[PDB]
Amino acid sequence: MALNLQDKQAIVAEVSEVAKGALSAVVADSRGVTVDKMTELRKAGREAGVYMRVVRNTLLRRAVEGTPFECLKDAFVGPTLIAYSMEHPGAAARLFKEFAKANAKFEVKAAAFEGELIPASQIDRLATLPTYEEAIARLMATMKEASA
Amino acid sequence: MFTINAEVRKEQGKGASRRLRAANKFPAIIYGGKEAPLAIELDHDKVMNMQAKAEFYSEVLTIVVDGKEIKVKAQDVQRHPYKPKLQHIDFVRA
Amino acid sequence: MKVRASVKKLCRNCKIVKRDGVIRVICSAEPKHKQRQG
Amino acid sequence: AKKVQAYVKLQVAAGMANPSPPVGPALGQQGVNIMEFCKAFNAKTDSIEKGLPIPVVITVYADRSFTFVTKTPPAAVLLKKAAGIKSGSGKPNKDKVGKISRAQLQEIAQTKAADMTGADIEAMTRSIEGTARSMGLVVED
RNA sequence: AGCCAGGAUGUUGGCUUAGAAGCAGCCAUCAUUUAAAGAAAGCGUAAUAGCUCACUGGUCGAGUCGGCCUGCGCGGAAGAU
Repeated sequence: MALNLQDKQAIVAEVSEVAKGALSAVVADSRGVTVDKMTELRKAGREAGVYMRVVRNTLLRRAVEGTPFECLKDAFVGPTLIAYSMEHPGAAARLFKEFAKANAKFEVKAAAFEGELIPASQIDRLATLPTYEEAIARLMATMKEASA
Repeated sequence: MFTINAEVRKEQGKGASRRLRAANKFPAIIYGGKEAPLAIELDHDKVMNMQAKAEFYSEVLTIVVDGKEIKVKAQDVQRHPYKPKLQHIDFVRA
Repeated sequence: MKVRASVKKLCRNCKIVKRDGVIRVICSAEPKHKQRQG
Repeated sequence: AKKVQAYVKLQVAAGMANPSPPVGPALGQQGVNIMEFCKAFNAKTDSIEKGLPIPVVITVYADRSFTFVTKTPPAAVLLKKAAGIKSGSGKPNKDKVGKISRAQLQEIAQTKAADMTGADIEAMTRSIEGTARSMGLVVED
């Protein structure tokens, strides 16, 4: 541990992501291996670039230190180990979906999908955050509904 | 800025000094300028800690005696011959 | 057993214990290190 | 990939999958088949490049037939066939004598970006510098 | 303090040696991915391998660490009617 001019940096990035971000997931890394986070690296990598950071911060004076500002409901998701996956550019994308599909392959756990702060609930794996750019599905029925 | 507290010595001598030493205090003296030399006691423990630091001897120190700040510099210190202890201190007015 | 006037921790594993008014070094790792004061 | 079994990586040949002195029977004998290493590995070898070392990992357990998998080339040996001196040194590490290229050490790391944790594409090139300065090769950036 | 994890790369540093891959030595004691990982403190070996350790991240959730001064005690302490 340093002093006080190093611990704040972690919170600075935490608050920055917590505040300036979007839909976020959780990954209780109780025994993180080497491919577990490596598999997420590629998953997070797909999303634009390096904006889907996922550090192993579950301290009350670390990841819970930036709860007073934004995401003021991580006090219940601060015990044990909670790897907050704060997003950035875009919205929810397939983060929650991917996480669920990545946590269903026995990748440690995620405290029963605690969830971040976006809607007005808590734990709810929804798949209504996937399509958000598709605009060619309304041009498949035009050369088949003319003859009849 | 080291601030020492001190009391003026009623009785001086060999026996007296010994007694003082026994009771976790130790004698000391101030001398310099026109003013007469002032004999004082000091609490030992407090002063030893202070004197561990090398800044104690170089800088000016403030001795408080009868509610009066005298500014002095540590001139010489008698130490006990085989213990971490102070027999006596010579302070010079500054 | 070494029985010595001077008993000491000889390694990280060596622990000092007093039993029945006898200082003893007991070591989990090395049998040679186990000592007694006498 | 989430679970692994057995793996014996070794610089083999891509031109002809049939060695003896280097590998041969030592490349597979504990349930592995040496007859299934020259009918599937060569199939996915005539659609890229063959001749340089190609580390391979056979997914064999105890069901005879296995599943040949691919890999990637070493980044430390990437400054020999795509830089300058092949050895990369020549004398005891004490007097810098090696060198690299300022125009390279960027597109040579993009080829092996399937094994780099660096989220950013330029972040993977930062790790190459350290691998390109193993002995102390001074680049003319 | 225990408890759960890692304890990597260049790299097995070169030699001289029969071999030397942290661990026969002799010598340099550097750099990388950085949360952190000693060209390695102990075990281990034909030597690798393998098993620990250093430091560090987590759990936990209040005191804890080892010097100084002195009091009293313990061991050191076996003899012949």
